Amino acid sequence: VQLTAAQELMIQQLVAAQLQCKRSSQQRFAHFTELAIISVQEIVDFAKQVPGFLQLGREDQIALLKASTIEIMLLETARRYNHETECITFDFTYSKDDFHRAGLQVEFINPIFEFSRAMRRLGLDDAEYALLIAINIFSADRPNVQEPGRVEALQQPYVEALLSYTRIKRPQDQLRFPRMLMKLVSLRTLSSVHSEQVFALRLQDKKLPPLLSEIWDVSHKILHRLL
Amino acid sequence: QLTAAQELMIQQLVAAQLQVTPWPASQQRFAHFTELAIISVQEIVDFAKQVPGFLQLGREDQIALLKASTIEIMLLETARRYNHETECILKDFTYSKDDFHRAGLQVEFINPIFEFSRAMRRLGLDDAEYALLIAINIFSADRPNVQEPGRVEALQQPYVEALLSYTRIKRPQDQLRFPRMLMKLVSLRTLSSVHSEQVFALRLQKLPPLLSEIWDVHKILHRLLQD
Ligand SMILES: CC(C)(C)OC(=O)N1CC[C@@]2(C(=O)Nc3ccccc32)[C@@H]1c1ccccc1
Ligand SMILES: CC(C)(C)OC(=O)N1CC[C@@]2(C(=O)Nc3ccccc32)[C@@H]1c1ccccc1
Repeated sequence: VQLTAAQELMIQQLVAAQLQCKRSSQQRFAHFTELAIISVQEIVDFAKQVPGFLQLGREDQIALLKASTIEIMLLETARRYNHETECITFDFTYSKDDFHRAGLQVEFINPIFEFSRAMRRLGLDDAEYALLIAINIFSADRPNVQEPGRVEALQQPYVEALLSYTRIKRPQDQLRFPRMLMKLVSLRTLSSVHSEQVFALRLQDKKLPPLLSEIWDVSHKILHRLL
Repeated sequence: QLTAAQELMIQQLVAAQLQVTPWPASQQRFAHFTELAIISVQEIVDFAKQVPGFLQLGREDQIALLKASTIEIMLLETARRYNHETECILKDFTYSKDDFHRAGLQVEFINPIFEFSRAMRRLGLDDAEYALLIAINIFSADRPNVQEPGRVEALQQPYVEALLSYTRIKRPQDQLRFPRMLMKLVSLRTLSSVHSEQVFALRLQKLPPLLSEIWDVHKILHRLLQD
C-alpha cells in the first residue's frame, strides 16, 4: 500500500549519508589508481554509516569490502555516466580513449559503458541507487565469509525497502525492480573481468598500489586502520 | 492473477523438464563423476532445444549460452535433489560430502554448493519455480561472446514475468521470495567462477573432451545441437 515510516527514515538516512561521499601510459594508469584510492576510502567511511555493518566481525567486514568495492565503483560510474557526451565523471571527466590510453583492454571498457547505458534506461533515482549499494555490500555468497546467515539477514531490510520503494515510484512497471536486481548479476561478471584486467595490467609492467593490491591482487593491514 | 496463456507455458516448461563407469582410486572416482557430468550436459542441450525460442537464435549464440549456463543449471539441479535429512546429493546416484572430497574436489568448492542448496531449500521452490528459474538462467544477455544480447533479453522477459506472476499466487503474503530467488542467480555466477578455479586446480593434480570444450581454458557441442 505505502512505505512504512520506519523505512522512510532508513532510506532518507542512507541517501543523506551517501551524498556526503568530494575532491575537485604509466603516468595515466598511476593517475587512475589515485582516483581508485580516494573512492575506496569513501566507500569504507560509507560502509561504517550503514546500519549493522559495524556489528559484524572484522574478518567478514574485510571480506565484504574486498568484493563489494569494485561493484560499488561500477555502480557509481553508471550513475554519473553522461549519454549526451559519452563521458564518465569521477568532476574528473574521462572518455573511452582516456581509459584505453592508460592500458585498460577494450573487452573491459565496452561492457562498463554498455552496463551504464542499461542502468540509465532503468531511470534510477538516488534512493534506488543507495538501496542497491546496501544490498550489494551485504552479499552472503562472497568468498571467505564466516557468518553468511547474519549477512543475509542484514540484507533483507534493504531488499524489502527497495521492493516497497519501486512499487510506489512506478506502480504500473512491475518488471523494473526485477531488472534492477538482475544488474547485480552483471556486476559479478564485471568484477570477474576486472580481476583479469588487473592481471593483464601486470603483464604490461603496470602493478597496483598498496591499498588496491590488498583488495584486488592475488594481511590487509591498510584496510584495518580505516575500519 | 495469471493469464491462462502463461499457464500453458509454465505447464509445458515443467513437463519438458521432468523428462556408467565403476565407482570405487581418486582418478577412478574423478573419472566416474565426469561421466555423470557428460550425461547431464547432454540432457541440458536436449532440454535447451525444447525451450521456446532457443532454436531461433544463432548457433554461435546457442553455444555461448550453453557454455556459461551448464554449470549453473547443474548447481540448480544439485540444489533441487539435495536432501537435508541425509546431507546427500543420474536417476539415484547418491553422494555425500566425503565422496566428493575423495575424488579430489577441494572443500572451498564443496561447502558452498551445500550452503547454496540449503538456502535454495529454505525458499521452498516447487517444480514450476525451478523450471522458470532455469529458463531465466539460459537466456542471460551478459554471457561472454553473445552476438544478439537484445534478442536474448527479449526471450528471457516472459519467464521473468511468469515467475513474478506465479510467485505472487503461490505465496501472496511472502513478497520477498521472488527477489531472493532472483538473487540466487547472483550466487550462481560466483559459484561458476569458483568452478573454473576448481577445474584448474584439478588439472594441477584433466577433463574429458566434451567438458573441456565448455569448461577448460566445440565439435561435440555442435552435433548435439544438430539433431
Ligand atoms: C585502473 C584502476 C585499477 C584504477 O581502476 C579500475 O580498474 N577500475 C575498474 C572499474 C573502473 C571504474 O570505476 N570505472 C571504470 C571505467 C572504465 C574502466 C574501468 C573502470 C575503475 C577505474 C578506472 C579508471 C579510473 C578510476 C577507476
Ligand atoms: C569436476 C566434475 C566434472 C566432477 O564436476 C563438477 O565440476 N561439478 C560442478 C557442479 C557439480 C554438480 O553438478 N553437483 C555438484 C556437487 C558437488 C560438487 C560439484 C558438483 C558437478 C559434478 C560433480 C560431481 C558429480 C557430478 C557433477
